[PDB]
Amino acid sequence: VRIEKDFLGEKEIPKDAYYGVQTIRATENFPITGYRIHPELIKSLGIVKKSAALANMEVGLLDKEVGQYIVKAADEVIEGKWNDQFIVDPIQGGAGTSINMNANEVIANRALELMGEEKGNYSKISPNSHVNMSQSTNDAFPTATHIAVLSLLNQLIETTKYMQQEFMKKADEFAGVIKMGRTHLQDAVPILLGQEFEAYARVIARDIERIANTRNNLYDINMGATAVGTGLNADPEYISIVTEHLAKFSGHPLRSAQHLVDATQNTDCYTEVSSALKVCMINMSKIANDLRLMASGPRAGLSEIVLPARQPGSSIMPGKVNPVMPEVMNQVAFQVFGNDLTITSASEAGQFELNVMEPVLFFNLIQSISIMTNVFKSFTENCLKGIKANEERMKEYVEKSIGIITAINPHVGYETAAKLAREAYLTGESIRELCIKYGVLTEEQLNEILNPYEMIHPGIAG
Amino acid sequence: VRIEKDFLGEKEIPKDAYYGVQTIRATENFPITGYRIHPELIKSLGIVKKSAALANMEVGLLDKEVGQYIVKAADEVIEGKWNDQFIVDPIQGGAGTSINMNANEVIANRALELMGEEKGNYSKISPNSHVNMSQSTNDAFPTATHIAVLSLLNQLIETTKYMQQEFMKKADEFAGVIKMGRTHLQDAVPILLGQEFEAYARVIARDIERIANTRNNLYDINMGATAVGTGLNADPEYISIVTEHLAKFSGHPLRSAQHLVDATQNTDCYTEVSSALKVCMINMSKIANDLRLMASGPRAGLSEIVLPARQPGSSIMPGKVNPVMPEVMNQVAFQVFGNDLTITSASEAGQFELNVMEPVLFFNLIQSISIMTNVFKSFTENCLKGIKANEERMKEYVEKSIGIITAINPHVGYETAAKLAREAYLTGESIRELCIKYGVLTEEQLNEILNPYEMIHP
Amino acid sequence: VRIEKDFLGEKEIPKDAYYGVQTIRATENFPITGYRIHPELIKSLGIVKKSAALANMEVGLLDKEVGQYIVKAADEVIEGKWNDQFIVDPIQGGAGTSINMNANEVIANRALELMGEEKGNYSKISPNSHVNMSQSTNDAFPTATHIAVLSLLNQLIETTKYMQQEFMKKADEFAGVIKMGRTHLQDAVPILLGQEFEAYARVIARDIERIANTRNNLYDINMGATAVGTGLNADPEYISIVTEHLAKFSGHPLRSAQHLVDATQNTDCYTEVSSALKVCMINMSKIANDLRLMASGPRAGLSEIVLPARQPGSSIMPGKVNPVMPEVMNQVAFQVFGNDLTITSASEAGQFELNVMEPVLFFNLIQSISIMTNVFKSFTENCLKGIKANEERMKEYVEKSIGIITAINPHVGYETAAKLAREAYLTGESIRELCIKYGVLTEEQLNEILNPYEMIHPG
Amino acid sequence: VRIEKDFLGEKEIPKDAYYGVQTIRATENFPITGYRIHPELIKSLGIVKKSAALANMEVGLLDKEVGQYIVKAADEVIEGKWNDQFIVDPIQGGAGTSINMNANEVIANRALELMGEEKGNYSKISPNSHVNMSQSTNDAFPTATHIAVLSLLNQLIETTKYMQQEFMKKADEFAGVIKMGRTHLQDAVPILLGQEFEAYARVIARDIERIANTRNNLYDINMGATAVGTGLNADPEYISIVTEHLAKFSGHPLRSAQHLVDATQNTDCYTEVSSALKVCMINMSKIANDLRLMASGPRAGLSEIVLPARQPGSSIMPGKVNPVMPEVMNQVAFQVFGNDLTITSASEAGQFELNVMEPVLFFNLIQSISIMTNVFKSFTENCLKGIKANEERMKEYVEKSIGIITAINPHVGYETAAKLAREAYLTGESIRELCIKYGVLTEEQLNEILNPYEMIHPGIAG
Ligand SMILES: N[C@@H](CC(=O)O)C(=O)O
Ligand SMILES: [Ca+2]
Ligand SMILES: [Ca+2]
Repeated sequence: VRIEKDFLGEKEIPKDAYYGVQTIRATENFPITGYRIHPELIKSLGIVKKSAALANMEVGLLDKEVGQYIVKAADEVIEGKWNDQFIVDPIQGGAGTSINMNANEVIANRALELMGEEKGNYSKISPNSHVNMSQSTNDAFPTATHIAVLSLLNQLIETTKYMQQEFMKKADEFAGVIKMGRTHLQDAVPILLGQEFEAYARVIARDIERIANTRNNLYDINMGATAVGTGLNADPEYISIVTEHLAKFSGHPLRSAQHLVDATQNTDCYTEVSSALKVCMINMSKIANDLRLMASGPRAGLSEIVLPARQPGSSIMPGKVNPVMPEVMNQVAFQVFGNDLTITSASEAGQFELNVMEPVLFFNLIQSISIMTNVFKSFTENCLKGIKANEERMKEYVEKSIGIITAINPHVGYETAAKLAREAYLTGESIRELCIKYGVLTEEQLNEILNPYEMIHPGIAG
Repeated sequence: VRIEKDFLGEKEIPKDAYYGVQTIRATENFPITGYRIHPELIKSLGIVKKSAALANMEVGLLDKEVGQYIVKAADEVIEGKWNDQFIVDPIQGGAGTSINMNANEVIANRALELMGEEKGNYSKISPNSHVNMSQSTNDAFPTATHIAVLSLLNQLIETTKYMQQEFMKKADEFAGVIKMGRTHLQDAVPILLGQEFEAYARVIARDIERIANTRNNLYDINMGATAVGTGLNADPEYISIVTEHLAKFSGHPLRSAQHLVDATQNTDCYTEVSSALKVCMINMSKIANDLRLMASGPRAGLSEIVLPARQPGSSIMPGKVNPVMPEVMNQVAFQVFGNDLTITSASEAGQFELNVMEPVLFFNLIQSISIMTNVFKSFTENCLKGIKANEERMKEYVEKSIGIITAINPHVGYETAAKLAREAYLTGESIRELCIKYGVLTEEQLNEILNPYEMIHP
Repeated sequence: VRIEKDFLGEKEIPKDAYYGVQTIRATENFPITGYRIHPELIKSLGIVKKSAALANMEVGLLDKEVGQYIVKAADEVIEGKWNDQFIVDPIQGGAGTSINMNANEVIANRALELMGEEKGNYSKISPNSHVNMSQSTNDAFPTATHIAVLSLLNQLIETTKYMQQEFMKKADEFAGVIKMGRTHLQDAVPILLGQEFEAYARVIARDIERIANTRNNLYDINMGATAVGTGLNADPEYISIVTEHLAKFSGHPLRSAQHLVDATQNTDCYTEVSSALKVCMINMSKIANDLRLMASGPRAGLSEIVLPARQPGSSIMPGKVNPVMPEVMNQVAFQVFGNDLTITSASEAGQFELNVMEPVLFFNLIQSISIMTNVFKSFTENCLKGIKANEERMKEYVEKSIGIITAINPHVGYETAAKLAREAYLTGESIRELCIKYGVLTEEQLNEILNPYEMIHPG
Repeated sequence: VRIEKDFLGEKEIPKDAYYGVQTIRATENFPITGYRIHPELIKSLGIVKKSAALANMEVGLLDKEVGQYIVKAADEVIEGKWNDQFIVDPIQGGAGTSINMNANEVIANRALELMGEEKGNYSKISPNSHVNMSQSTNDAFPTATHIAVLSLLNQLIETTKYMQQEFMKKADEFAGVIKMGRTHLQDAVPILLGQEFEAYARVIARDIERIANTRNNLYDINMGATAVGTGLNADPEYISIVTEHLAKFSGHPLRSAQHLVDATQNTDCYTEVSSALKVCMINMSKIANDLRLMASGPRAGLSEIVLPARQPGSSIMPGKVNPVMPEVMNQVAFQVFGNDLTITSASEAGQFELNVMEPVLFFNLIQSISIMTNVFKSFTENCLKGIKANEERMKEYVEKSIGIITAINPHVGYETAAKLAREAYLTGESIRELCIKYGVLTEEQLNEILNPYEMIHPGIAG
């Protein structure tokens, strides 16, 4: 063990620990969810602390001898070698101070270990004085979050792109598959299954566009703002140097916000992302709702498509296969919706120079990106690639519908077309049967008029 | 045209009008929605103003000669005679102050007209000094709201009880109608259409209970609170008497809240009501969603039930009958959900002694109650009562299903039961026909195992 | 008092009414809010019908003698001459069918009267056969809504730009007004009032940017899609013409969507507009919360700014000036939040080829735009432009604060700073006086260090 | 390593693991959040499994040799020996089948071990045939949830009660502490600080009542419903016995639902709970907001109250004391708001005989209860108990206010009071001074009129 003194007393800390009293105190204050910060935030925090230490040495404010061990220690953090050391709740008071301090202590303590000194020897390397030099909670924390969110978003985009491409392949596969379109859930007129799947592919391409556009406002960073955005006693050179580093290491084209009070007190950039992610899930949920309807059956549903069986569906009926993959998509949607409200509430709660509610906001926005990425990947691997169409059954729906009379009409004139439809609806005979029965059209004439393609695309009938 | 002057200058009030300059300024400040306060709120404002006058006269604060006409004028407001004079926007700043003054001005000017004086002569009858005597915005305004919400709630309750009884009628009507149950939208085991409709009746019964129970907290009013809850300078007798009058004239069992500061600054009683409304609409929405699935077709859908046609259809497209009635239920549900968020955000916005965000809160609360009352009524009279079942289509689903097999499962044993299940998926044939030819159970045993009452009860 | 027979029986339509039984039926079916659709939507419906009449005539589908009057009648609808005649509820089932038919019936009957026949003679001019020719509910309705939203949106942008400029004018006005920054509602370091205001103007600048970019997806219309987006029996030339007519008479650069089925069944374009509106109101509500705090008092509060009085206050309680304008701002913000959830649930509700929940979504979308426009306008003219500062008050928050030691810190070393702050917090003595007390800095140097600009900019 | 089997194929499974093929499949299908279901749900599933086994033996449906061991294995789940073994994501497709099978497999495998048989040997103890006998996912899963929710709800109520009473103590401690009331954030008339705190106590007490009242509907369980609520094949003796065991081991007054179809397909009882949780956090958030304002300062805020410091401040900023405890309450409030929307959305998506969105729902409902319990406890312990009043500073606010003229008014007549009020406002002088300077009341007369109690309570002037 080891001891450290705080304004609240002393704490017995395990020797193997790299956190200190501040982190433990945050543990006592906020035992809220029992979760830890997402590893991408940890890696981002490492980047910030590596960038600050580096920039600080260059302008001679941090001693070159101790700064090198801070850098080396930050790199290990960036590698994810110290994730277990980050113990503070993502839902916490103090506006991210504990998260920042958690990084500061773990970085100072590894830096100390690497130069043969002892953990807790803060007179030599200080979590506050060296590791946190030139920076405030209110710049280090948000900056880390922009990096983390950006990195996570790029991922989402790649995975959403792959899913959208796979939606496009099914449209090609189903390009010629004819079915009944439905409106109000009531039979309408012929549609192609491939047109429904292209419709899914296009809304997603659009989702990809909106999500990507939200990265721009995240690129503006507030490093060098000090407490309130005024940059009081900040060195303009530290600023331009630390941003240049942060951009390189993170691999994002970060820019230093033009007005740092603006970048320090406003949280619109975050609500922008959530909104785009919400719109996306809305569309995904709807698509998932269609897939579950098309897979309904096997006998008292619609049975248009077959989903790859992904686990036994019933614990007392060995047979039936539920659409579990689309089901989990729906549940992620409802999650993202709920997260969006929490983010909306947190953003509006900002006061004067700081929004103290960012911890809960950042936990929800990170959660949404991650869980969307996750279901997206899983759903495309385990469902979307293997979806198969029941072409024969969907064809039978077409031959038996009243809707085909819409393609037949212009060839037969309005009066008789309506009498054929009325007769077919009431007797349960197909329109074809009646057209041939009353000698109104031939078997050959109807075969050309009921062409799957001409029925589902514009064009003058004659 | 007449002249009233203001700390912002002169405004001309049309001679036909009973509002004064204060109300006009409200208009210019808050031209937000173009809507006007609910007629039930107007009545309630009247009740509040009449109860107040009567108390102030009894306790000798209001001159008996002027108060007599104030009461008379307030009574006309209660009676709906002056609805068009209430012109301020339900979405407004000033924490309802404009609403209060709108009632005050109208009642002042009508009282003056009644005693042969000139409208606008606030020397003789003042909107603040008389009509608002012993009152604050912060008691009169929430008190009328409590009264109005309560009255609207009781009307919702009666409408919902009626609707619930019409569901339970349909449950009895479909008591013996067998159909295939669906979980995950995947065929399960048989169920009775009447059983689903009982499920509906029962969930609604629970909604009625939840809704009615939210009334109790509204019965506590803050009349007499003055600005914050302290009641500075108020007569304890004025408080005692005005509460009595408020209950008598409103027909609600109102109670003077036990801690006036609590009643003046907290707004939990409205969120409690909105929550119960929201829960009800969730259930309603789910039910409407089902209704629309059951009516889907007539060839490429489930076609289990028929809903009365409420659209003119198409003469080219017979059989297409859109479920417009459940559709409107869904959209009301979606509004209520939204209304509830607005109510929540407005409630959390309270600060110290007053929650000034009440004007938007109340407008949304009132909207919710009102719009559910209206769909509940229209849905009931134009859809629910007339729903018919397609018995053959449904019976046909049972006979041609695999699910039928868990019902004749320990009559043949598990031996040739998986032979009867792994072949019934293969051949695409019914299980009734695979029992009369194999010989494991003959016609007479299949006759009662597949009874519309046998396989749907433990 | 005319008579019209419905598949449900005879209804008596008033002498001077231009609607018909179909509209009346919607009235019976859906007496939900007692509201009417927005006039811009009425105007946009008229544009849809006028464009359709012109295309149908050119393409040879509509008789030109009859069509000539349909156009005339539609123009009157556009000029807003028949807003009274649009009586259906914006919360309605049937996926906008009755809104469409309300337009169809009004235009038919007014066309009839223009050509001197009796209203209701739908053998001559049919709401269905003529006024709704080559159209479905499922393309005419959305296209009207797209045009209506876009017009309203352009007003909102114009209004928001104005408000944003007035914020920027206030930032320049206050550019030299020193005050104490607060984080966690706790005294922090000094900040200019002008800087806070610049932060309001820039967030609104971004809101405008966001809101404006949402117009693009709305430009893609589905006119010609017919029932499901297949365009079954549709003449491509009709589709092509009607689109170009819609762009011209609406003022928007409308384009025929690339995939009509997609355009017919997806609703992402509306939630996109909603989301951007919601984000704007979050920022506006936050700003109004600050204004209300800044104006608190006048004795037991922050009392940093004076808002123009807008509510009459009592002679007996002067000083009490309630910030009603930011208050209304806050409530429109709350309104928009809930509208946005309604919009989300409506959109998620879509099934297969059509989302039937659009009326409640469109009602909500239009409300949001409409109430934002009106509250921005009133707030700008009745609060923002007339804001004043209490310079002296804020100036002495700074002088009397501990926070100011941050500006002094690197000039006197960290250790002396902490000794000075400690005495400051103990005795109440100003940090300025303490430095002179101990001769650690001269009056000269305090004037250079505690300079308003010097404390609030990098260095 | 080991090899297992189900209706879809084979999987490899670690030898030390107690879960099986069906669980491991779910981990592949739903790698969504990386969270695990709540301890209390694991406990409750054990109660379901133990009760059903006991009921199956007494009916002569389950072999007593094998059944004896299932019970013993189930008790160890109840004691929490095997939590590490429940690995399925709380956000999952299949409507809880995975959570149900996770328990079924863990219990079967441990039951085998106990009787000296091999793990995975389902020929001897089947997770489907033995452990899940007579029950479905669609009763076992929601029944374990009702029980779990009830036990967490009882704990919350208890903690909330404790909090409320601490607020009541504060109200008493501050009963005579005079301050200025504010409406619109503008100065109004005097109020007692304790009158405010009492108003906080009373809204919480109503919250307790609401939350507690949501329990009634959760007492009705659907055990014996099989797949759809029809109790197909299920034996009336079993239902009666199992219902009786569930109540005894759960400690709750559980009842068999009157209409099992209703209880199987309806979800109102969960949204009812969520709603009560939301209303509460609305109130809690407001109180927190008032607290953070009251704590504002120390020189440019309101400085009405002092919160126990829970955060080390720098020696450069003494007196800056961030209200970290109320801040976390606010963020928990926003979390709960979001969770309620997720819950509304999931409950709405029910279809026919089952709502398959229960997993995301249940996860958010358990999250809301738990995180409220946790902040409530921490907040009272690390903030509420230690709040002190700035009596002096608040008295000064009262004396320098304009609103005291409302008390003085009746003793003076309207017009003299008005004049004094206006002159006090414009000159910045105290109403008290102007009263003497002009001789409208004496020093002693004013001390009578400005009595802290008589100003903040109803009563005629004289
Ligand atoms: N959730 C399954 C039942 C089960 O797994 O026991 C179904 O309803 O299909
Ligand atoms: Ca029938
Ligand atoms: Ca000035």
